[PDB]
Amino acid sequence: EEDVRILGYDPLASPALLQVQIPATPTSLETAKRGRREAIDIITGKDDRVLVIVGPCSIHDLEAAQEYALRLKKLSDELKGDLSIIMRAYLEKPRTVGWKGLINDPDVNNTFNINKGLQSARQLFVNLTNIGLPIGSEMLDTISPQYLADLVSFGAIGARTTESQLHRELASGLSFPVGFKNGTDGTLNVAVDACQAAAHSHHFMGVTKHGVAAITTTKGNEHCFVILRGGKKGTNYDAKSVAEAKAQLPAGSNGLMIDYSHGNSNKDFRNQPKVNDVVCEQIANGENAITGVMIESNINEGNQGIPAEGKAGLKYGVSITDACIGWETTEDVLRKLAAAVRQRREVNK
Amino acid sequence: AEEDVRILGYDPLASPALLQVQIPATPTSLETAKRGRREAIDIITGKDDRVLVIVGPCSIHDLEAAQEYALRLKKLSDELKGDLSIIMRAYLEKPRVGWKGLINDPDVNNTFNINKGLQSARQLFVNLTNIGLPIGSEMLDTISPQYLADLVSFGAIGARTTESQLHRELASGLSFPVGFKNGTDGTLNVAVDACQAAAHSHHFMGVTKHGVAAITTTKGNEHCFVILRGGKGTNYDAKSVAEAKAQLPAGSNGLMIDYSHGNSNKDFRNQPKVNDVVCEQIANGENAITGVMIESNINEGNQGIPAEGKALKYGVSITDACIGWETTEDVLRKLAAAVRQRREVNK
Ligand SMILES: [Mn+2]
Repeated sequence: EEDVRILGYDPLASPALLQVQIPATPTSLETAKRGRREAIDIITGKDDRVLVIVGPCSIHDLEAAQEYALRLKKLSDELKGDLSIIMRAYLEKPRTVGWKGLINDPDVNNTFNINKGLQSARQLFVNLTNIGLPIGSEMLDTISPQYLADLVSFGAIGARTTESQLHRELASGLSFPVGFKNGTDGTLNVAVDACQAAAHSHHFMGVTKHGVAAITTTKGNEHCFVILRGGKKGTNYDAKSVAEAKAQLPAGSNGLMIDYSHGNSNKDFRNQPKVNDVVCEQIANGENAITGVMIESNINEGNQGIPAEGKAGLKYGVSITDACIGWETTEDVLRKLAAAVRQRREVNK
Repeated sequence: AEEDVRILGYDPLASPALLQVQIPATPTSLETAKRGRREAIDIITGKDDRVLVIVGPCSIHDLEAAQEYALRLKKLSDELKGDLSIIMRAYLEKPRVGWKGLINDPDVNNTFNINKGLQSARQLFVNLTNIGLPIGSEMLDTISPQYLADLVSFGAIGARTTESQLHRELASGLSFPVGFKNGTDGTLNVAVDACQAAAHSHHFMGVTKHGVAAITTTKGNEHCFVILRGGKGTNYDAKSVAEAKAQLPAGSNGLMIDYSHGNSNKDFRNQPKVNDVVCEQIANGENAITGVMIESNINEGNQGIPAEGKALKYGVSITDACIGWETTEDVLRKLAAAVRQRREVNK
């Protein structure tokens, strides 16, 4: 007696199969490799620029996500001297009611279609990296990465998974930098331990490119950093917290990342520009522990819901999960930030 | 196309179906597992006035010592079966800088041999359930359960994974009761939300009995309860259980109290104390307290692995500290009485 709570198994196209059906262009693969290099240099102290993971809370519209990417691309060219921008192309959010994500519900209609979900996911990632814009995503499980890893330049383990052994081992084998968010209870200890663990070699059970379960063995990831995203103990994007933080980072730690939205906003997306100001000062005055910022942005501000009128009737450019600043304001943030960096170069010059 | 740069390689892995044939479950084993699930379900849902007790080593690393313990616990289980419903602990590992647990380093010599690990794991579970003693284990990943689910009567999601979506969906499809431990920061909200989620139906990617990745769909598990194990302070006191019962939504199952970890704050000798403070609330008529987790062994304390390998002191855990057998015999006879006395207060 088992599976009594298992309604059934549906066939799942393997990674290898998907990687052929939706191939990565030479440009796409190049953009991904570049992003990883830049990201690595910045978090390890080799580059004085600031790593910026900015983009929608979650993509549900490949059309709108492509428009946004173009804009963000044209900008990244201009502020490339001070900011290395990776676009947020998260494929969901850890809901509890609400949507499931571009992979669980690609059609936004409670009609699960994982296979089509993975196709959209992969297609999307290819479309974005194809125009020369690196992308970052959240590492949900130990399988999804196999279908998209080749195109990702940055990966972030959510706040509710940083303590999870399973996600630490997963990070210890990813081919890019992985950011661990601090505990949902404001503490920074668990994220420091995640980075410690991901640095080691692990032996876990995963699936191959051919959809088969196998004993995986990782090398260890040394490009794991901490992301500050607030918590119960209050937001932590300020100098005082940044210092408490630096104080906890062990020997050989990488540069800290500060997520403007989420716990560092207190259910008010209009606080991101505020945080930017505070963080931009620390930077403008020689703070070199602050290496990257995480921004939840979009084409139009705010959030919304999934109307009774199916997907066909959803305000365009507007998130359907966490709320975010709109384009206009995003470019501001990125210009004061671009300055905070250009400045910083002197404080240390 | 840069990939697998941090992947040293993939080793072949015997599938669940394969393992289930190489190490078959006796008719007795399968019966013991089904019984335990029934009893556990009745107790946490309020249909039975007994107390569910998940007691046993912090983690098994010796199948021979684990078998001796099971015999003792079995006999005791017989004497106090009128009050307690005993489910032996069969954890393969502890919250990871030391031994990686039976599945990973089965030979206890820093070598990774997962296939032999799974064989020991499964063989063990069979040996235990084979003498009529139900077992409970921690649900590590979304694969290991496939190799052992058929023999497990109870499952617990650790404190470091209760917030993990992946483990909530996993629980929503297990064939037995799953206990969620409260956050490591003493809060009880995350565990209440885990239970909420596991109750729903989920669509995740898992592996079949044939080692293949497939889109799994769960029914939802309604036998998910909360376990109080302390945190940043403890929480087995009446003031804490009272604040807990608050947080549980209508129709929630009886809480479970862990006498160890955060509730024994840096010492195993703190379990007997926690048993009084819990036995009391039971005799005084507290009905939310449906079960307890006890970390015991054949001999007190823990230890480590010497310059020498698995020969280690006998009957002693090599991870978290345990109480001895005798202490365990008292602790359980005492918890038994508190159960009878609670039987009156309600009458
Ligand atoms: Mn978000």
